[PDB]
This record gives sequence, C-alpha cells and structure tokens, in this order.
Amino acid sequence: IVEGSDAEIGMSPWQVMLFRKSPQELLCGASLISDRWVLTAAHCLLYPPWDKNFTENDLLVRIGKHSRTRYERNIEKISMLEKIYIHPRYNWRENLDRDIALMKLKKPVAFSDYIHPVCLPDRETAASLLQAGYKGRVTGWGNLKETGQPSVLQVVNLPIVERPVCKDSTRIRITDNMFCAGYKPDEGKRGDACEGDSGGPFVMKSPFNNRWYQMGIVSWGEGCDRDGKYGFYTHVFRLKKWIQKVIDQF
Amino acid sequence: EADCGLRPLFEKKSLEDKTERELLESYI
Amino acid sequence: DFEEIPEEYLQ
Ligand SMILES: N=C(N)NCCC[C@H](NS(=O)(=O)Cc1ccccc1)C(=O)N1CCC[C@H]1C(=O)NCc1cc(Cl)ccc1CN
Ligand code: NA
Ligand code: NA
Repeated sequence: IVEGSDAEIGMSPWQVMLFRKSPQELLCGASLISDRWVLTAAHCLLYPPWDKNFTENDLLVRIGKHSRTRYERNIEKISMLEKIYIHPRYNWRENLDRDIALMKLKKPVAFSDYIHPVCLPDRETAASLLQAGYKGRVTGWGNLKETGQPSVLQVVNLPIVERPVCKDSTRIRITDNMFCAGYKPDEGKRGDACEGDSGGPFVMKSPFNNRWYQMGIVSWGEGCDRDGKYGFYTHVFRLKKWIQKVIDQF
Repeated sequence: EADCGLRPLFEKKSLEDKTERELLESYI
Repeated sequence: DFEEIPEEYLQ
C-alpha cells in the first residue's frame, strides 16, 4: 500500500495473507468470507506470463495477522487449502477480466477478536455504494512504493472513480467486471495498492446497516500511485453468481 | 454469516476506527 | 525476512 497508514488492531479481521510454503514468503492478500472460504484474485494463483500456477499444497493462508513478518503466536491462525477454484472465464491473457478465485480451507477457522468474515454485497448495497466519489478502503502488506516493505498491515481509503476517467487513464480495455479507484492529480491526496497487495479487499461500510462489505479485489495498476493512473479492482457483485455457484456446489 | 462485517473490536463494541468517518462523509 | 512458522503447518 502506497501512502497508507498502519492498521489499528482488529481493524480488518477478514484480512488474509496467502503464504508460500517453500520458500516461505508472502504471495498475496485475500479475505475471509466464512469459516471455510477465502476470496482472492485469480492472478494470485494463476498467471502464466510469470510462470505462476499454484496447487493447493503449495500454499497456506494466515488469518488474524497484523505484523507482516512475525509469527503472531496465540493470535494468527494458519490454515491449509482443500481446493482452489478459479473463475472459468478469468482472462489472464489480456487485462485480468474476472480476476477472482476462491479457496476452501481444509478445516473451519475459529473466529476471534482478530478473525471475522466480511460481507459480500447484495445487488442493492452494490447499486447504492458503487458510485464515483464514494470511498472504500484497501488493506495489505504489499510494497510501500513502486520502486520498501511494511512492518504491519497498511490501510488506505480511496474514492471510486467515474468509469470514463478510468477508461481514459489507460490503453487497456476496461470491462464491466472492473472498477477503478484513487485520487486524481488535481485532488492533492494520494494512495494506491501495490505489488503484494494483489487479492486483498476493497471494502465499504454500509451507512444503512453498519456492516462492512467487500466490493472489490485488488487486481492491477500501471505502476503504483502514479499521477493520472488508478488502481483497478475486481467487481465482486458482478461475479457473485459464480461465487454462490461454487459455494453451493462445493 | 449472519454476523458478517461487524468487527469484534469496533462495531460489536460500538467503537469507531480512526478513519471510517472519511468513508461515511463520502456517501453523499 | 519472515519468522519461521511452526513445523506442524508445513507437514
Ligand atoms: N513485473 C511486475 N512484477 N510488475 C509490473 C507489471 C504490473 C502490472 N501492470 S501493467 O502496467 O503491466 C498492466 C497490466 C495489467 C494486467 C495484466 C497485464 C498488464 C500489474 O498490475 N499486474 C500484472 C499481473 C498482476 C498485476 C499486479 O501487479 N497487481 C497489483 C496491483 C494492483 C493495484 Cl489495484 C494497483 C497496483 C498494482 C501493482 N502494479
Ligand atoms: Na483508454
Ligand atoms: Na494515481
């Protein structure tokens, strides 16, 4: 996260770290959506341009974390993966269209003060809150700058941007399965996701019912925090029918 | 989950975090 | 740069 701040304890109890077993290293962010299901970006698991194609046994998820590098004894919980599910129409060849994946845990995780699931949006909450200017919150342990790394989870609040502005910021084709967020050059304020924040959540707090909803997944950006560029996020609600199908089937 | 999105150390305690108000103020 | 995690999770 560029131009963010240290999270408060328990501020993002749905935060998940995707962790490689060997070598032991951070792979991505992710989020807890139930006691057995974790949501992430497809490119965290499958990205052939970079020779990335993980299997379940390659990976662990670490839940309840605050420190990036410490083993947070008696606080974090480490879970093994039963199965990865990648969206069947995930477009890794072009623009990361439908950049979404689910991971089922081998055993349910116990909730605690530090471990708690985020909500997924219904159609009405998405329609109400997915509006230009409305701010969400992005969290992760990724790099602090494009060109270093945080001691603890970082948090930044960023406004959703008008779709024509998102489109006009890039030569990449933007789809309805994406939205973009970030400040404009003339807005003064800054902030973005960066490398290592992939797969973590973009959340919004509903003013109607007080609950946090995951509207986006950290997907891609041209650099990090560049003037005139924006961060692009998977549109969770647009892909919720797939999410529901996977959970209902498996 | 019936309890989703309600943080044990914040909403469940009626405690606010230091920047959630910035989000609320943007929901015009 | 990461602290070692318990061996039980790697078995
Ligand atoms: N070589 C590296 N390790 N990073 C440099 C390339 C970064 C690339 N962005 S891009 O300008 O190449 C446009 C692009 C796009 C998606 C797919 C292919 C290309 C990009 O972004 N990608 C490629 C696949 C993973 C993905 C990513 O790094 N996502 C994290 C990320 C998310 C956000 Cl919201 C903001 C910034 C960043 C960091 N750039
Ligand atoms: Na364009
Ligand atoms: Na920018």
